Formats: sequence, structure tokens, C-alpha cells
Amino acid sequence: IEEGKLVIWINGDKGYNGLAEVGKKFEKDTGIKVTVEHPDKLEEKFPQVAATGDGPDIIFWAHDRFGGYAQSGLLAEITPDKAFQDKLYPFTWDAVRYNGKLIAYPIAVEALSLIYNKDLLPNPPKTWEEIPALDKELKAKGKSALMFNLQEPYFTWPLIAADGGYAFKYENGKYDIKDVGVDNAGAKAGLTFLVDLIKNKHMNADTDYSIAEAAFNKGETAMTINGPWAWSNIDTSKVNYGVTVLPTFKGQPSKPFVGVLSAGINAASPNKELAKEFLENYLLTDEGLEAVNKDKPLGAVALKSYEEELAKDPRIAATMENAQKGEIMPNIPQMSAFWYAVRTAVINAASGRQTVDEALKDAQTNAAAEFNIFCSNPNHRTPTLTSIYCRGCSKPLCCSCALLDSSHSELKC
Ligand SMILES: OC[C@H]1O[C@H](O[C@H]2[C@H](O)[C@@H](O)[C@@H](O)O[C@@H]2CO)[C@H](O)[C@@H](O)[C@@H]1O
Ligand SMILES: [Zn+2]
Ligand SMILES: [Zn+2]
Repeated sequence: IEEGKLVIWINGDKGYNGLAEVGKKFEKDTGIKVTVEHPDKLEEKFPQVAATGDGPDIIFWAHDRFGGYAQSGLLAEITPDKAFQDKLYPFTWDAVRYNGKLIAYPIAVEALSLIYNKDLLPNPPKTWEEIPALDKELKAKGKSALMFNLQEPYFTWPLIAADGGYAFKYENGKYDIKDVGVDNAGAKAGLTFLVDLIKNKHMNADTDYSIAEAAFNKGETAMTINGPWAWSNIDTSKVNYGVTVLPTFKGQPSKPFVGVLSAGINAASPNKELAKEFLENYLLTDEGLEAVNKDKPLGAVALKSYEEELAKDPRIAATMENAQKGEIMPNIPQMSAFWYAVRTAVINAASGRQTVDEALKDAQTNAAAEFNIFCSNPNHRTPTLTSIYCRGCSKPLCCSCALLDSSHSELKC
């Protein structure tokens, strides 16, 4: 890692051009060059190069992957004084706490929403159950009802979770990684409904991000499912669209996994103080987030002063409504094994390579095998085993401390 400059990694679907404009303001004020890059599969590349001290000074990703990076020692602990912490919403700071330590700067809150074409669909459906008949009526006009990414489980999880699927069982402020809900009856029903859409030719198993975005932004399909970053290309497309709450399934809301875009500092960076200055005094400002947001919308931003400007945007309102009904992703190291298992299950069930019950029993098994953790209470003289994490601080707790100790209450720790 090169001394005296900053290298930044951020996903290709984010506003990397706007962040680069923030880096040029930084360079004009300090003389420090800032290089922004968007490598492919950066969330799998970063743990690989950082383990030997390579990679960027700063990495951006949703918060769910940062706990695994921190567990492996790849992320520096950040030290914002309390005056700066008061500038961001408390909700966002919780997402970046791992093992009781803050391990990243929260940037923005993201959640999936239903996006619809107002000209084709003045009244968007409230339920998943209405989409088949709605697709039948729109094909009689040369359009389709719904196209969204079927290749990434992030997009299909809201439906799978709607009727009772879960990653890890959350109970009184705590997760239990021994209790996985990927092959239960509520997850089977949601995936079975999705596979039925493809079987009855209302959707194609092959549909990915680029195909769905192209079909919606050209006026071919009435609805898509996507996050705030996708609004930039819709806005320049000529489509007259709205953003709204995801439809219900079996009378229960779709529950999107909520992400907090977060900026982590590489443990091996010799430019940590320059990185903190960049993130605190240039990015996490009204002007800094505005430049990023004007490139690709971030969603609801963590900095209160600027979110108060964005809040009147109806698309932000819908994003927040969906976030309320969904749930914050855990940042525990087991999250990436969960995502890998669900990705395979969904793709194989949608393609007909496996039945729904085959695919999800495999996902449950493969994930559980991947899921040796010890309780964080320092008064344990010997390492005390557990499979429970506190959600607020992402600390392991044994069954004894989880029940007997008053600390780590569901409300506050
Ligand atoms: O599909 C699993 C995937 O979901 C999430 O990734 C999101 C990301 O949070 C969004 O910012 C956007 O880039 O879309 C991604 C899905 O393609 C998790 O954050 C990620 O770890 C996980 O692999
Ligand atoms: Zn304990
Ligand atoms: Zn706690």
C-alpha cells in the first residue's frame, strides 16, 4: 500500500464518479492524490489481497461483509469522537459495530423497493398473488408484469422471508446461528411461488441485473425490484416511474434485508489518518454526499443534516417504508456462507435443476456445516462455547450470560 495517497474501492453500481470528485477536492486542499476504483467481485477480492497487506486504503460495501473482515483482522478500528457520532443516525452506527468496536463509517441506508411504470401500471399490485393475472393482461398488450434479478439472493430474499424464512433466529436482541430458517415451511412457500412464476412463464429463470434494468428502462416491463442506486439510469431513460412498498405474500409484507453502505479502513494502510480526514471531513458532509448522490442515489444517508434534505423525496419515503418492514442484515462472519448457500439454492430451483424442497434442504445443510465461537464475557476463566450473538454489538454470548445477565438487553446494551 502506497504511502502518501489514498486508493478507494467501491462497487461498480455505486456513484464512483461522484466520489472521485470528492477525492479531487481532497487533493486540491491537501495535495494528497485520491484514486477511486471499482474492481469486479471486490467483496471477495478484498479479504484475499488484504491478508498480505495489499488492497485499498478504504473499501466500501454494505455492512454485512465487514464483520468477517474484522474477525480476520483486516479492518482498523475507527475513533470518531462523540461530537462526530452525533452527526449520524444511531441506527447506522449499530450496523458498523462488531465485537463491540466500530469498524467502519456508515454512509447510507439501502433497501429494495417495488419500482413500477406509471404509464403501464397506474395502480401497482399490493400482493404477489395478483401478479400472474396482471402479467396475463399485460402480455395481451405486448408487455410483461415483472422483471428483476433472479441471480442474486438479495433480490429474492424479501419474498422468501415474507412468510417466515430467516437467516438466523433473532430473539430478544440476539441471533442464534444454530437455528437457521432457510428450509422451513415459510421459505419453501415463497420460493415455490417464485418458481411457479417461471413455470407459468410469467418470469424467466435466466433474468439478471442487466436484462431486468434494460427491460424496465426501455418501457418493456411494468415492474422491477431494485435499490436506490438504480434510480440514476431510470431517471435518464424517459420512463415515468414510481417507487413503492414491495407486495405482500400470503398477507404478510415482503421483508428486504436492509444494508448500510459502509467505509472501512484497511488495517495495513499507512494512511489511516488521511483516510479518517477524508471520510470525516470531506465525504461525510453535505457537499461530499451530494456529489456522490448526484452520481448514483445512495438512499437514506447516515448524516442527519443531508438526509433532512433528501427526506422529501417520495422514493426515499418508499425506501424507508420497505426498510421498516425488512430487517437489518447481521454482520456476523457466517453471513457470507449464508449468502452463498441461498444463491445456489435459488438458482437451481428457478432453473428446474432441483425441486424447491431439494434446493433448500441443501442450502440449510451446506450453510449449517460452515456455521467455534466463544463468549465475550471477560470473566470467563476458560473459553466458553456458544452459538449466540448480540445483535446490537455483534458480540458472542453464551447461553448463561444471554439469559442471566442484564447486559445486552434487546433495547440497549
Ligand atoms: O446477493 C447477496 C448479496 O446481497 C447484498 O449485496 C447487495 C448490496 O448490499 C447492494 O449495495 C447492491 O450492491 O446489491 C448487492 C446485491 O447484488 C450483500 O451486501 C452482499 O454481501 C451479498 O453477497
Ligand atoms: Zn458467557
Ligand atoms: Zn450487546
